[PDB]
Amino acid sequence: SVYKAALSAFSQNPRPIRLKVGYAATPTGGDDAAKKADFITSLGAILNYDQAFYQITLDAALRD
Amino acid sequence: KLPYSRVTNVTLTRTDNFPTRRGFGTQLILTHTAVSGQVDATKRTKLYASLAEVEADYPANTSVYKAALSAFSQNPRPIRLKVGYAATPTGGDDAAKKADFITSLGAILNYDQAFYQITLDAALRDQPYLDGLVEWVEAQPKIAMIDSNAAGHEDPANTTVIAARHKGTVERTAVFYHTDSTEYLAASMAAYMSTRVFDDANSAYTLKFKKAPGVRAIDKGSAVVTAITGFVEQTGQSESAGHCANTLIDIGDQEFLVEGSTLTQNVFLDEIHATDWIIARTEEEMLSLFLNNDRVPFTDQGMQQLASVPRAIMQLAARAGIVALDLNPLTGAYEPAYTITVPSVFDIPESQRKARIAPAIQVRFRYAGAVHYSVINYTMTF
Amino acid sequence: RAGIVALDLNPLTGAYEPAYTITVPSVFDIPESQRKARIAPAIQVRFRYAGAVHYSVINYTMTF
Amino acid sequence: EFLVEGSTLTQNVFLDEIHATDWIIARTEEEMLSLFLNNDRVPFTDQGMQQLASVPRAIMQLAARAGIVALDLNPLTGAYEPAYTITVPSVFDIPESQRKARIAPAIQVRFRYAGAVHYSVINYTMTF
Amino acid sequence: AYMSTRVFDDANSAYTLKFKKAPGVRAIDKGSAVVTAITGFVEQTGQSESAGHCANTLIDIGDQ
Amino acid sequence: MAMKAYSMLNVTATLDGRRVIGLMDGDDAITTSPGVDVGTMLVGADGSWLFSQTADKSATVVIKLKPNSPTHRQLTEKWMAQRAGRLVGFPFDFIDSASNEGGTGAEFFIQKAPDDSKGNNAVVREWTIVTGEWTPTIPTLL
Amino acid sequence: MAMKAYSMLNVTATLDGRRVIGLMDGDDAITTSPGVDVGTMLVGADGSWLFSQTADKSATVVIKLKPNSPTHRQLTEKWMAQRAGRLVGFPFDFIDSASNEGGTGAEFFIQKAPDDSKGNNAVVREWTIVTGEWTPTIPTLL
Amino acid sequence: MAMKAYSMLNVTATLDGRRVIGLMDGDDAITTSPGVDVGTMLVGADGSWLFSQTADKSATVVIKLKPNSPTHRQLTEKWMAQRAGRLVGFPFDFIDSASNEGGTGAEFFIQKAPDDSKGNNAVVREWTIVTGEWTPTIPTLL
Amino acid sequence: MAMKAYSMLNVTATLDGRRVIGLMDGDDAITTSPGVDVGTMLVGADGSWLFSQTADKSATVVIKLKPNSPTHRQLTEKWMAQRAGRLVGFPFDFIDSASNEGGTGAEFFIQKAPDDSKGNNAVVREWTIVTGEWTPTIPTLL
Amino acid sequence: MAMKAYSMLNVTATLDGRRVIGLMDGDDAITTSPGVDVGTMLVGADGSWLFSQTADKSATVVIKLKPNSPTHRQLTEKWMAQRAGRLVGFPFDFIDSASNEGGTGAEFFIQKAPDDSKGNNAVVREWTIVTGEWTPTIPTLL
Repeated sequence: SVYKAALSAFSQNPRPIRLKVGYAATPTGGDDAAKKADFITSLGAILNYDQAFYQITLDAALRD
Repeated sequence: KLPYSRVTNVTLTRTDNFPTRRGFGTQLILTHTAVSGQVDATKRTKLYASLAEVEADYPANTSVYKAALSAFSQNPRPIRLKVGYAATPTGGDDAAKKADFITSLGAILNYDQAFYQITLDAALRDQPYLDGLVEWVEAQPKIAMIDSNAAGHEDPANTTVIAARHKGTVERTAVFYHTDSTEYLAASMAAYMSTRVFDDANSAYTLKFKKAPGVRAIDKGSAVVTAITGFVEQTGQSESAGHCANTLIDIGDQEFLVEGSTLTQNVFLDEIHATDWIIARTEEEMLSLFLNNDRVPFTDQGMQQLASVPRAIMQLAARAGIVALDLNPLTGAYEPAYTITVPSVFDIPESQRKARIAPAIQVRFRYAGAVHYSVINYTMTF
Repeated sequence: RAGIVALDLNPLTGAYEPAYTITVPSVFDIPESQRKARIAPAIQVRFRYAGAVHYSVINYTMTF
Repeated sequence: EFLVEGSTLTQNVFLDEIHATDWIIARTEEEMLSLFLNNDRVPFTDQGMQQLASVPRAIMQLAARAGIVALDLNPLTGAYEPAYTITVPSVFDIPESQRKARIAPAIQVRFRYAGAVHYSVINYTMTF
Repeated sequence: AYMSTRVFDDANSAYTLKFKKAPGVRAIDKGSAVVTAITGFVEQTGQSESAGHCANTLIDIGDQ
Repeated sequence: MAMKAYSMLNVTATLDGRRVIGLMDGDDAITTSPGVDVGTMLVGADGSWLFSQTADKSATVVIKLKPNSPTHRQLTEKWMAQRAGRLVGFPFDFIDSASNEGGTGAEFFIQKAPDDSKGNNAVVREWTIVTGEWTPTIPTLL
Repeated sequence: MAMKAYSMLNVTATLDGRRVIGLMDGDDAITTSPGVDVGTMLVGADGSWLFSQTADKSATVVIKLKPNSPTHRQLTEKWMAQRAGRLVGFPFDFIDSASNEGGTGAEFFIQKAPDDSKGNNAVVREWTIVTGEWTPTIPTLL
Repeated sequence: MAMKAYSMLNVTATLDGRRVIGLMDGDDAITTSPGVDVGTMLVGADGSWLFSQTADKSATVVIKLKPNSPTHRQLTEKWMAQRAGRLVGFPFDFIDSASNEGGTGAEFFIQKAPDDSKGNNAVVREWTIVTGEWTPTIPTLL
Repeated sequence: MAMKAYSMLNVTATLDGRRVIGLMDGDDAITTSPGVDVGTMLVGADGSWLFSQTADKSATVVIKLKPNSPTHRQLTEKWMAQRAGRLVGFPFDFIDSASNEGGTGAEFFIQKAPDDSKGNNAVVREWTIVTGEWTPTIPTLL
Repeated sequence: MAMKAYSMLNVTATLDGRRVIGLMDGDDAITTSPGVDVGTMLVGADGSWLFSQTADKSATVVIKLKPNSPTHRQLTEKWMAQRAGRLVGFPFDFIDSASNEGGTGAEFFIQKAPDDSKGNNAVVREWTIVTGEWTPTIPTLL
């Protein structure tokens, strides 16, 4: 998830700075993965700590 | 941290908003369809603010929305459109008689008298009872206009048509003829008619004869635009050789209104609008005069005090461009444009002095013309 | 002058309305019995608070 | 090897059009914040209303330089038409009841998106 | 410290807000939707007395 | 919305956020002049003509202030900031509420400085600022 | 048709269709001046002479307007149109009805722009326009 | 500490230790002007712009004195000292106590000299001094 | 499609794909001159004559840029690329939209380099480029 | 990091460790010019062409100093050191902080010497230095 994507992220010819790492869907989607109600609540609990990011990229998991 | 919205609020939408542009009068759209949540026989007239606030009427009904969309589409926008409820009965129990329609109209003024223009659409088109409205809008300080969708106007010989049976006899209505599916009265009336301010200098739109609508297309024909609009090519406008109406023709790629919204042979719409503005201004100023001063005595002293209102409204109107410029057209010699005559109360007996109703003040005008046609000769000598 | 009192304009209409008025009772009628206390009647003053701004709204309609 | 289709989101909504508008919004918010903190107070009149309007009237000017706003020409005709207009409500009429909330009315701004090019056509008619 | 050091006899010296002011030396608190229970402030419409307690917290939005 | 009488009580000017208050007496207290002429007509020896249009959209503004005005303090701080080495824009914009006539700029710079005259009475302090772009606003209410 | 007294109520000026209304006070509100001198006399060291006539038939016009005049709005729109890149003629023509004195041009161009001075009272706004050809009309009524 | 009315009785000027007393009548008795313009805007043929800021922080001061003033004696001694060959700074500094507006310099030099006019009444004597650096003081009391 | 007035806002120049933006002030910012004379007339001692026409279709172009212009960065990169050893064409072409006057070339080369002058204000940077072929375009709109 | 206005207060020059301070007035106080032309185009009698690129990467720099400047002392010591017989490089390098435009060299040598003019006022002292290699730095901030 992190390194195999952050390596590409920090690889542009001009480089960005201060990449942000998340913790949102630490629960495996939910107790019942068929319902997304746990995922929305997981997202709702990550803004309150910090609202500085602008782009959301999920990778190596949560695919489709 | 915390979002920036705690101190501000910035949106980003995709719509079309137009300037406020206050005006003179507001129009009324009366039909049979009712929403029963706001208009059910308790509020026969309802106000609005913009197309967004239009929720009660269906966003695809033919009468209200398909005309209000055109009405709110002028490059400067009018405000506070009024929606009616008048002919909620389907004309009448016996549609052959208009007696129910006149009574329906008589029951909508009492709720509210604020509108100035009457536009009926998507229904009541060329219906026989509709003639009652023509009878009712006279002896009344309003303007009502009917946009027929199709008729035998193209033949200048028939008489069964609206503008044919009534032709030069009515002075307060006009027919915005077009083809079907075009709501046209709303496009110009109360969209361009309303958004004019007469108190400013040179703001007299005497023509209304060369004006573009919001969004609408042209009709077709070259010698058939003489049967309609009853306009002679060069000499003038003949009432016998056509029906006086409007069609929004185009000459270049430029599509514009034509014939200047006449009502009779040579009675143009702006001449009615300006006089109605003068009347409705003098009434308001007279009202604002009994309420400020305590009392107006019943003598010449108080008589000139009442005369002071027209003597200022005429002065404020000649600046706009409605009154002629103190020159007799016959000779170009001197002649006053407007004169105000005040009766002398010195002789009026006590018997009629106890009514507390003043005698009548008289005012004289001189209409200021316009131009609708030009002639050039171009004589070449070589 | 400081900016505590409103600027002589009625917010309802923007028409004229005095910002502050001072009313003084007339001593011409006060009897001798209450004139011997050496305590003056009451003067009344009218304000008009001058507002401020804590929040802003912008719309930003884009036509393309 | 290069990216293709320009990162669309719907039929013809490209990513940069979203990014630029988000930048404009996040810039106006910061500038508005930096305005209550410098001056002590912003009065509730037209005088203070134009003072708040001063921020978008500068951000739009700074953005048209970048190349996000169209260049004051109506594409339909090539005639004159303003690229951006800022409308400010008049506080002169707002009653005291809603004047006590200390929340200003809304300012409106009009854009004109500046296009780009993704495709080209040439004809090459040869006469010999 | 800021309330005292204001002179009202001068022109335009009316600090009606007291709503955007920095302290001498102190740090911020934390929370995004919890600064509504405290300070009882509605996000957009206004300030509701029922939906919070009216107080002050010295929040930060930028680094400010 | 009648075109009311002109008055200095409806003209608003903003210089880097804060307002401008202390202005000297006179019919000209804030004057903006364009950089160069809009164009130039060239007529040849035969009678033909050709007009040339410039790309210089720049302007200068002159502000006259009393010796005791908070704007004077702000400007004399900005001047010292520039002298130290810092260089920034400080946008300035002014407008008339009666006819929406005026203009705005995004990045200005102090170009001139006043002369400190003491004498027996108060004297003007004139500041001259220069922009690289200047956008006037079209007077929509005539 | 007697040669009546002069009056500003009989002078008509047209700028791209619409009239000119708001004009400042003074004995000179619309002034047109030719481009260059009509000719030049050259006298040699012997006493002979030779006159030379120019082919430059061009003129400039100066219009003074109040800060609140619809012509000011029209001109400030035309100026922005030119700045954007569009370039057109907008013919201007003016005449006096008492003596048919005046002139006309076919294609003008904005050459100067006014200075936005606010101050305590109203100030003039002067616009300078330039043509490539200028045809005066002969005063036939003397 | 209200911003009191302006008065010449609160302005203090010091020239090499001693004060300045004898000053002529007028609204301008001590005037300081900067050396050169603060900056210069250059706009190219395409419409771009570039501002240039100078490093010249220098000023000149003009003092007007009566023919009978001890400062005149001090200055006419300093002038002769310079003419003899000695060259020194003699710092000058002046300020207004009502708003802390003014400035100071570290090393000045006599640049001009007055004209000795006798005539029928008293005439001004103007001295012009020049510094290499001039530091204004920021008016903190507005 | 009237022959509008000349303006620098309708002249377009392209240097290896990207545009040219930062140009110095003056009546000559992009100037192209041909290599040699078109021909040569030779008249003998008897009076006969013979004209000779050259096959040298080459040109040079001079571009004047501000010290802060992205084209300056592009050119100073291309110069270092040439100094390293790489040699390529980088076509340059420029035109006026009002009359289709201008020209194009297929392979240019940096021939001169500017002088880095700092001084007190901004100074021009002049680049001189040379082509082996130069095709002008015929002005079809006169 | 906006491209701020140009100013001499952000240009830094270093000559063998120590800075350069005393510079004369003018728009050109430190000027660097390349050795020879970058290339040469040769067009034959048939119309073909061939471009030739030089390997001479050398430059000269001209510095203008006041008669009283520590850099003048340093340079006049270095000149005497060269005259004595010692020969070394003393690298010189200069740059602008606003756009990273400038250059550097590794080993310079004094090539010219100023003329000691006394006269009535101060006069320039011009030094000309020459390098065998000169590497410009690419302006990355445009």
